Amino acid sequence: RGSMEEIEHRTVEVNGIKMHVAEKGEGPVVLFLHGFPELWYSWRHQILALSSRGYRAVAPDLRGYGDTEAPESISSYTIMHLVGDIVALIDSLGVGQVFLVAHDWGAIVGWYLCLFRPEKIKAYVCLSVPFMPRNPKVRPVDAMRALYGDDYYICRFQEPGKAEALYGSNIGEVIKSILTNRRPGPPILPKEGVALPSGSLPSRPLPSWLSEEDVTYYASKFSKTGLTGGLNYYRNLNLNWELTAAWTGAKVKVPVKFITGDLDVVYTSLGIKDYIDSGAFKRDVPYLEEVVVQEGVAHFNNQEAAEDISNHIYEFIKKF
Amino acid sequence: GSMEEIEHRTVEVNGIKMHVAEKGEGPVVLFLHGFPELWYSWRHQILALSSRGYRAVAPDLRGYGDTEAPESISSYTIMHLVGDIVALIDSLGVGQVFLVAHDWGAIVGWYLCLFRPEKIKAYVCLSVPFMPRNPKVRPVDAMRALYGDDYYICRFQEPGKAEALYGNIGEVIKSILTNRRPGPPILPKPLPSWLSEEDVTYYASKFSKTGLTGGLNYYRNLNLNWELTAAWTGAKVKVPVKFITGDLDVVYTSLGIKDYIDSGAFKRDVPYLEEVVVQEGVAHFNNQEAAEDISNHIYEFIKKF
Repeated sequence: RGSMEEIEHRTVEVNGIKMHVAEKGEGPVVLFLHGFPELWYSWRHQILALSSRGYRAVAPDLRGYGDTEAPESISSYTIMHLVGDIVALIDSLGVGQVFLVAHDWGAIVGWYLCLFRPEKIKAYVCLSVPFMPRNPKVRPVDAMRALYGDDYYICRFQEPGKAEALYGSNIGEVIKSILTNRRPGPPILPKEGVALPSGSLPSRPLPSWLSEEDVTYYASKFSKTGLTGGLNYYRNLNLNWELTAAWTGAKVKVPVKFITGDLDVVYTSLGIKDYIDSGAFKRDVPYLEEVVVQEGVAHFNNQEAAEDISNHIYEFIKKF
Repeated sequence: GSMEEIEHRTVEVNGIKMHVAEKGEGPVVLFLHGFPELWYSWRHQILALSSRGYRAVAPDLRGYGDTEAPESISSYTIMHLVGDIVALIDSLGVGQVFLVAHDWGAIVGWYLCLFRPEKIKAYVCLSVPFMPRNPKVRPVDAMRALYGDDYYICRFQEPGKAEALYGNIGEVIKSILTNRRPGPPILPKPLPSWLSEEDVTYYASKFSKTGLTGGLNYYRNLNLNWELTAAWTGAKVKVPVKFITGDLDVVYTSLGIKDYIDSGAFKRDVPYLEEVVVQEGVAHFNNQEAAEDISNHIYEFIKKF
């Protein structure tokens, strides 16, 4: 395959914001949507690999991240804004459809993209976060609070400023510890006013899949932006719930290949594995192919199991 | 076949209590009224369609009549409104419905068709055609630029102001319902054959209870709706549609609308649009003013399905 230097970088105005797009290759578009707290850069291995197989790999920094515009208001980060961006981006590519690959928050954008404009998506490779049907009886954050308590990370992510302070008080080290984390189960912070267990321990050494140059690149971007843009996605969960009422009991009709590590925080959170194995996932996503569970892999599977992920993507999309 | 034979009930949909009026048995024909109307605006179609073997269902929309009116302006975005109607359809226990709508109800209807087309067999749309999202400019910003600050929708924006202005609510409704003036309704600052004082009194009784705030709140979300519906820029409606308008309708006579229809642009965005029906000498409230013809127009279309 190629080098990082052969990847093209550019800016496009989409849905009223300037978006950074990285891309390489010619052929059918494969569009990659990163998660939190990541960047287009999280897809580096897949960009090289898929372009080498005759596809046009496209990976933007999402709204609020990296070199993409970060609107000042929290309310500009609802699911409607996010999918709007990606729809505008797809239309800017001059193609009728794309193959879609996404991870974490990017996969949530990807699910609603598949619901809102399915004709734009030929097939979807979804990493980490499966479809989550809307629960009209309770708001999502409320439910998390009732199930995991006030210290569940997403609950603590809600108040403006706090999670930012909790982390940054060295963004390189903060990104590194987030990326190298392998603790399964729901992330439950200590009570407010108590130190994160992290700060008492030395920074853990890098795993094989993540280099210092990688950590340096991540840090260069987040040193400028901070985490606010990314955190604002979580801050719109309850509003998103109001805004998506029309998709209660909706089904995704795009073909999907779902892939997760078995140590993924998401997979090992209450309900998710049961949701998958009970057949509920398949009910909601009738053209879901056989689910892939990656032995001994944690949350950041596009990076940790980069080669296997590039392979799984190609083997799926070449079918269409 | 008698107003009193029409069933009334309350159903919990999308977190609000919704008053629902219905008659007949058979395939559902769901009716969505506009501003400043009620379930009552479909009275003649309800009787007519039930008399033809369909189950006619007509709610008061969010903010109207006997339906709950949430207090927060932000509870009236297009996402809430379609949310309500999707939940309503789900509560009926049938798979698909025939949809008929008018004015703001037609706008709800259009986005319903975009959001959940699988729930709509066919759509009979009155007065308001599909409007493709304009990414260059927000809708109220565009109205102010085109028509200035006294354009009615611009005046509706500031909370309380229109309410105070319209503050005898039945006379107010009477003047809106009988209006036939042409062109951009700009604000300052006898009854037609088809409308009776009886009808006026019903409307006046409900709006004396509710006020106009609920319905005006739909307009106060036009700009936010625009921000929230960017994912549907260039989207196409995949439901069969019959569009019907009176030729004196302010929408039909407004800038670019007749062109949108005649150029074939409407047909481009709604590829299964049938023959547009233009009713001569009919103004905005074509469901009431041409009750019989509208009823027959609905019957003849939905029987094809």
